Amino acid sequence: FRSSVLHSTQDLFLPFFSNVTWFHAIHVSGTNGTKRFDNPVLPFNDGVYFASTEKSNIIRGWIFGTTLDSKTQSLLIVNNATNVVIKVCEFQFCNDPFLDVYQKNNKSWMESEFRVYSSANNCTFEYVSQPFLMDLEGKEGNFKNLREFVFKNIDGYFKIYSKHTPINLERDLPQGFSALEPLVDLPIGINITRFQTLLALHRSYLTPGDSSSGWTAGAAAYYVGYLQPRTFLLKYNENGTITDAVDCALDPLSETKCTLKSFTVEKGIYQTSNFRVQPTESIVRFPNITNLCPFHEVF
Amino acid sequence: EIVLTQSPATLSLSPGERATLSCRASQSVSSYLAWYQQKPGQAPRLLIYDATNRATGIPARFSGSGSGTDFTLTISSLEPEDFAVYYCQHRSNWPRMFTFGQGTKLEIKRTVAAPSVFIFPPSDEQLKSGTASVVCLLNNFYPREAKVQWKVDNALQSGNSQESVTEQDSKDSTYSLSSTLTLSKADYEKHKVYACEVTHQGLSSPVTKSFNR
Amino acid sequence: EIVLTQSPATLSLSPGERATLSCRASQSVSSYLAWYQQKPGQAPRLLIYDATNRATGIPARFSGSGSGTDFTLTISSLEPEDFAVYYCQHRSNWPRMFTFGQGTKLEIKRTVAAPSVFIFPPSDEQLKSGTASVVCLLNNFYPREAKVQWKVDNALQSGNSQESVTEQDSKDSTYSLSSTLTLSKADYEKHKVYACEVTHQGLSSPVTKSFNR
Amino acid sequence: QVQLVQSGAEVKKPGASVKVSCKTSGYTFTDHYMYWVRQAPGQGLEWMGVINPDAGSVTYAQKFQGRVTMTSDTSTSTVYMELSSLRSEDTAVYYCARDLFFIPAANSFDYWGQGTLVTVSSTKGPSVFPLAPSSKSTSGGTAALGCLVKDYFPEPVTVSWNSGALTSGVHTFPAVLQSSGLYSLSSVVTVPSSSLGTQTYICNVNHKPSNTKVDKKV
Amino acid sequence: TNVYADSFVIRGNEVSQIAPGQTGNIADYNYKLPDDFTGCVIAWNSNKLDSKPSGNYNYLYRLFRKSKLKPFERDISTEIYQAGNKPCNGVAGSNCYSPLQSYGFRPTYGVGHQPYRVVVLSFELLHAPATVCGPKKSTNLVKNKCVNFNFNGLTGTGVLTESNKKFLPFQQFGRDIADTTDAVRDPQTLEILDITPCSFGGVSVITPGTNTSNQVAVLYQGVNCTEVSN
Repeated sequence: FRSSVLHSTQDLFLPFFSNVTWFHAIHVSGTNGTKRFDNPVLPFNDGVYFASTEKSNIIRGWIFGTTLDSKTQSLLIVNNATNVVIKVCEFQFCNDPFLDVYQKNNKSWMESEFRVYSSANNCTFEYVSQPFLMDLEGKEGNFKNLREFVFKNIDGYFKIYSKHTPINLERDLPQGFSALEPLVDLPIGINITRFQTLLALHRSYLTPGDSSSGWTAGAAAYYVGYLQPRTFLLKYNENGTITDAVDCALDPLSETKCTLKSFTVEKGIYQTSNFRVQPTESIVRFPNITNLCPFHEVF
Repeated sequence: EIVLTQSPATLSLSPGERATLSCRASQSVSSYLAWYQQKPGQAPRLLIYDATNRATGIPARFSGSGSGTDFTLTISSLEPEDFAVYYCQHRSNWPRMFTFGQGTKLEIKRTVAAPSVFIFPPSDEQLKSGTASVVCLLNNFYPREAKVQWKVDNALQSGNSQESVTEQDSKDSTYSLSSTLTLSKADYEKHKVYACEVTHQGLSSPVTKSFNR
Repeated sequence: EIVLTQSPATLSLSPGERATLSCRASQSVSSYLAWYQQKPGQAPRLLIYDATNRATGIPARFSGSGSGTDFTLTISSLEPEDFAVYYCQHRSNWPRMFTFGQGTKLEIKRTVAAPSVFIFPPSDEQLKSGTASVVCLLNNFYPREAKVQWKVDNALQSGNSQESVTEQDSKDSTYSLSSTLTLSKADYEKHKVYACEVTHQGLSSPVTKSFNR
Repeated sequence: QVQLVQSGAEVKKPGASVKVSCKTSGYTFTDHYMYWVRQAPGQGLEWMGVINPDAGSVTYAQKFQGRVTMTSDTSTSTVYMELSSLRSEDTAVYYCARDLFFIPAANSFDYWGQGTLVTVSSTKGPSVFPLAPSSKSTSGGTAALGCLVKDYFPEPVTVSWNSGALTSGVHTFPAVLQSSGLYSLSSVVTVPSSSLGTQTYICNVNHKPSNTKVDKKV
Repeated sequence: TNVYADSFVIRGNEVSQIAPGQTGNIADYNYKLPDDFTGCVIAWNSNKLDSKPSGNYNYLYRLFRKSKLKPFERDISTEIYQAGNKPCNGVAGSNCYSPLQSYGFRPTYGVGHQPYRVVVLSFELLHAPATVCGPKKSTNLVKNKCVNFNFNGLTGTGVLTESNKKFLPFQQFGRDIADTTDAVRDPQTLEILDITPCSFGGVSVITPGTNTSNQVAVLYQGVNCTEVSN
């Protein structure tokens, strides 16, 4: 806990103003037109910034892993209506990007329809948590939720962050600061290098939402952002929460705010870093060649 | 741990009389003691447990008693199926360090018999490989107490002889002993006289059998 | 390196017919192959080089062919001066690792001949030196395929017997085998019965010759 | 009837681990404790140690203290014992013994198994050599004929004479561990001197681990 | 490692019969405690819960047995007991007696025949690790005093006080702009406590000169005259 301090730390943070790989995996057409469901296998390095937007159930699952054929431990983080199904059991990994099927939102079947379960094998550890990570019932009527999950992998424990913030009607990506508090810090032993997501339609299907903010079948908001080591200056409020931060490596003004240890820089010249040119080429194959062979008189 | 030691270690009696084998300790084990019976060729069986009561499947001839630091078994009548090795074990309450002793063999008291001394030269098939082993036979004698002497050209040899003693036979209550002196081919061809001296209690004079190569 | 292996390893045919000996490999050696001929008592001579053409000083009866990974020699007519051992060698371009195989012996087939079994006891002059050699003679029989058994007092002997097989004679196309059992001086006086068992294809029953000391 | 079935013979190598099981029968493997005791050839019981059928609450001995693990299994009601880093002094016969009391208390051992000859040495093919006495070795009108087998580490051989037809006067000596690490014993039989030369005596040697059968005539 | 809790209701006059080394009619043919029982004889009176104005056909004593029972033995069989030379393959005759009988616990009976619930805590003392946890124990809370604090790993000393700061429910510790723990969280009551440095300072001896006199005065810089004459 810190109160009214300008603390600077070095950790795997998301760099400000970066390229977020947005994959609009939507499947909706009023004229029965052919459409594609996106599901790319993105490499997992230094973390991820999964931040989706749904109404009742669009994305439920954050299965990590390197090679999901026969030699990768499962990392299911599925959070259905019953409880959390976090499990690291090793088994025959499936390649199906869809949990059961994108259609068939009827509640006559199983609550989650675990069709990805191919064959169970010897397990290593399990974690059944009562507090679910997705808390939303759509009681508002026309507003969705904005959740973000920073899934970073450390040599010790596995960190998971989340925060709920209003995502009321806007035009572009929400430009607003929001601090992310950790929820679970379960240990991990598998060195994941790639990442995969799951999408399915839950049995709790609501009324037909003909409007854009209604039926969210073709409304996937699957975002992904890679982390990297970068210094960040954090300012804590009187309540102990973070109100804003700086990048410390994005703009020259950010480096001045980082060095002076203050978000307000006065009028003046401030020395921040030291410029240095790196060697472009490299001389190798040491000099002082030997004699030349008598290639003459032959040609 | 309490070093369970047995003083007699050899109870040679006759079938029909009474036997008293003792196994003393140091700590107060008046109520912490167990008695077993290990027969040659199978697993040990429970003879008397808790040293105060009788075990299950045990005849009435086995009677155990004792208190303090001196215990003994009071067998009513010895039987041919009773000659075996007995042990003792205490049951500590907190520290589970159950130890044992050495064992007491129950022998049979037959008549005094002289050991049949025989000597065997090494076979030709064994000399074909370059080794020589002289076998000296000692059968039909008392429990193993005599030592075998090997004299090669009036010189005593030691360290290169191996002895093998059989169990007590159920027919005549006798034993068998075989001494094998392992020597090389060159050392065997170098010497000529090889003798086996036997000095047993039943023999009034040491019997020495020798042969000429 | 390419392990040149020969499957038949024994080409037993009659002089006058055609012969086909194979020497396969793994790598593409269609244009990289050499054929030799080693006669007993001299140096190996070049039979066919490059596996596609004929060598110098080679009669027209030797014809070689083959391509890919399966090669064979096509001899026109076998002659008495052609019975020898042939080899194969590939010529790699960059890595100079010229290897060879095992060799195939070309022998003559006369008829099913029974081996003449003879046994020789050790002489008295050799016994004075401390050694004894029992020689079991096996002559006038097919190429070496039978094994010699030594029975001393109805006991099988192994490891102490040495066998010597001669080359194929050019007069009668027969072979000779001599088994010498190396024994010592004391190894012959104790034992009496010495037998040599011969079990050959040409014999309907194992012939055993023994003598009494 | 309560009978504890164990394994048979098992050989290993110095610096390894041997897995020996002892399955229970007759009683429910939920209330009676079990002990694993070692019986050395010529020596007696050496080490204690109890295994809990319910949980993994075990108690190893003080001599080993770490180089032994005793697991439990309620599925097939079978115990396990894995000794690590077997040396030249651990070759003995292991037994599984039950107790007369329940889980809390423990008095002594009542129900025992059958044994498991665990030895640590490389095996080798046996070799039979006869033992014939000299002409001056006939004392008291009797003669002894024997056979000396060697080069065999395990000792399952029952040396019978005339395929078991001759049993009187047959004495089978225990095997002695030579300096080379291989056991060897002799089996002699006392026969009258009048039968020498008239009756044929053949000692039968059979070694099951090596599948070697050699009939040696004396 | 693992404690076995065995509960059973017995008569009111056999509370001391179940003891290590005691030959009782309900201690020999029933659950017996051996001479190595390292537990307790914890019991209480149940004349209000197990009491009922009826025949009390729910409890028994199990006296009729062929042989003595082993310690910690639970006999589930209901075979007909045979005293001697009278086999009863069907119903129990005159010599044959049933091994069960109603234990009448009348509410009007005084001490000696009341239902007493006795539960022994058989402590299995097998030398084995204490399963999953060993110590993990906390004490009480002393405040307004410079003492040594060991709140979940944090060691040191200082005057533990109360702070009016609301920590977020994921943060345990608390620091300042000087990398010094200035606030902790009670791991028991989940309250916010302020850890302040222990009161220290510097002693200054005021001396008017040894040539004048010898009376001196001490000055404790940074002390409110509370942490130790005018």
